[PDB]
Amino acid sequence: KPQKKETYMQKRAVVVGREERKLRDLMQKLTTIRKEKIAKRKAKKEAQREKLKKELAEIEERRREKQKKEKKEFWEREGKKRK
RNA sequence: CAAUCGCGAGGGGCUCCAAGCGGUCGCCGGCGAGCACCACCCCAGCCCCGCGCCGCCCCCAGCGCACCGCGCGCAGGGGGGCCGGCGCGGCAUCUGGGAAGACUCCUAAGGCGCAAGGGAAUACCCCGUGCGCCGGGGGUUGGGCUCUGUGGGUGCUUGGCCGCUGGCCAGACCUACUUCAAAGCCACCGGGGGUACCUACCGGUUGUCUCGGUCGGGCCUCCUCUUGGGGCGCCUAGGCGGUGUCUUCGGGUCGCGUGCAGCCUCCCGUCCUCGCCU
RNA sequence: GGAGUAUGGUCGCAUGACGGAAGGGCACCACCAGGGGUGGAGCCUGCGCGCGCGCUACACUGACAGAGCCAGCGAGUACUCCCUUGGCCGAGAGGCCCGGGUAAACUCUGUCGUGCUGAGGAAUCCCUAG
RNA sequence: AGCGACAAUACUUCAGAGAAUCAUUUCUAUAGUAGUUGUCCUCUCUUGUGUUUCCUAAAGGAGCCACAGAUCCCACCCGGGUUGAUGAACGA
Repeated sequence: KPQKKETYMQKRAVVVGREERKLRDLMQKLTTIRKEKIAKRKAKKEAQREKLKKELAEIEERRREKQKKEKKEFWEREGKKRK
């Protein structure tokens, strides 16, 4: 729950001035630009990953057609030459 | 309360009425409290007294208005009546407030504080967890929690020990004596499966050499694990804490300009939302 | 080459039946006790002017006015009833501002006093503890 | 409709090579390869295992009476204390 009563440890603290205030503000603004930065970079690595697995799926379809044509022509060959 | 007595607003011609209000004698009336209406101090107020300002009224004291007049609009000198208010200073008392004595008052048998938790009339307030502080009650030359030890008890009471019909609790003696091995049965390994070697059992074979067989076992194999399960993590919608901008308004501020208009760096709060923390 | 499994064309074929008695059991399509409808008026969906069914209206249980006091289901960046006389900002299209059309109940306490301000024929139908 | 063919057209399915190591309480068939020893002294990291304990975090007490001991706490008193007790992050 949110606390509506300012406790003593909140009524006790040190109000901090301009130098450390601006060190806090600069440090926050850097951290937000880092978070949006890595959100972009991993969005684009995810997209390129999806293209990679897509075309790997198509090339394994063609590998399956090599399997079926090769085994079918085989059992033509020995399938005829056993009789 | 009971007997009694007085005055007299207010109204009407020394008299009349009355709202009211008091006194005296009895109270085999009842209630309440007794230093203290005091001590110490502070803040005011009533009154009386001091000294100086104003507020007002004075008298002399000059221009314009009527050169057929007073007085008037006003500039203000110096003193006066020193009249009252106000200001300041005491003021033996009286009045009120606060403080106040530790017998007193100290809100009650309970209260207070700090820190957390929950709810709001969201400035205030309210309710009952952890730490403390006092109090009431009770209270025999100390008390209390906790832990540990020993003895008895938690089933009806007949001795300690031995080579026990006897002996010993200080022990003693130590090694004999012998005619005749044995009756059988039974005897817990998880399931399926393999069988070369060992073993078991069955049937043998020659002369103690081998062979064949069998719901046993040794040995081997694959199940007797991988769960309608639990724990600990990861991930994450989100919440909270710390915290930072953005909008909006109100203040505050360094400074510039013309110190108008404004510009203008910085600070605080509100509104508003978004954000970030190994 | 085999095996299937499909797909689409081509061809041939023509021991019974019916009752009666008496005895059991059950029923708001029965008796019994009651309660509720619908059917009088109006609006109406439906079904075939008619039959209904839902809803509205009609008083003692009134009307007015205060005070008090109670629910449970309900959460998709979702939800607004109209259509406008005007005016703003509008070169133009729109957005604006101003006018027109968490309960009922219940409790308790006080003011008026039946005052077109009248509860529905025959019938047939339903209903037995939250 | 229903069977039979009677051919076509699709789909699906019907092999597995090479090399090495492992294993027979020596030797998996290979001589093309560590590894025939009861070493001495320390330190560090690390897998398990027993017991005891605490937490996650509760639960249940083989229970009674007597006597005794101990740590701790409170009370009293003593000692040092506003000529400074206690708390409390150091520049010479």
